[PDB]
Amino acid sequence: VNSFSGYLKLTDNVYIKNADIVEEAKKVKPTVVVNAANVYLKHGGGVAGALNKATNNAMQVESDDYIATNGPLKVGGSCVLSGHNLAKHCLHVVGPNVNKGEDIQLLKSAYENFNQHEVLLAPLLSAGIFGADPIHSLRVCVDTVRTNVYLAVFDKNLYDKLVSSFL
Ligand SMILES: O=C(O)Cc1ccc(CNC(=O)c2ccnc3ccsc23)cc1
Repeated sequence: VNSFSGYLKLTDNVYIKNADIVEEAKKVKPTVVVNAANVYLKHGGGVAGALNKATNNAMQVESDDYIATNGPLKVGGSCVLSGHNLAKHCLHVVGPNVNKGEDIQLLKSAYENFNQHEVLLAPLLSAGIFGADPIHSLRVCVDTVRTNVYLAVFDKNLYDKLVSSFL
């Protein structure tokens, strides 16, 4: 038993809710919240900008030190950093950005990072401003992630569409 509430169960291990991932993280304080990161960990907008804003920019300060030491992530890759006031840890995962021409097949590689964590609160990778089809992203999630994932979908209209079209 865990503390996530109000989720619809899609499969053995995937759950979904219409929620703002920032407020969901603030209440649950999960072990892992996933950020929709880019390779530079520049958290300017979308999920990343909202998560970073909720940390009062501490996420960005930590991220800048990470990049200065390690260089950029790979598309499809990830790193574990602090969750600040939102979670124990933040798993920064880089899905392909269709608005940058990145290969959508890298979406499966991105979701594989979730398997290193037993339970996660996460957004749909490559959705929103990353320009992928959220329905495809949900399918890849279900077919790739084997650990327990609680998906937060900010847009109520989108949430209803993902549920109604789920196979
Ligand atoms: O919700 C988030 O977590 C981030 C986010 C993703 C997408 C949109 C735009 N809406 C849609 O793409 C959309 C809305 C309703 N039906 C469909 C069907 C195929 S796409 C689609 C806004 C926010």
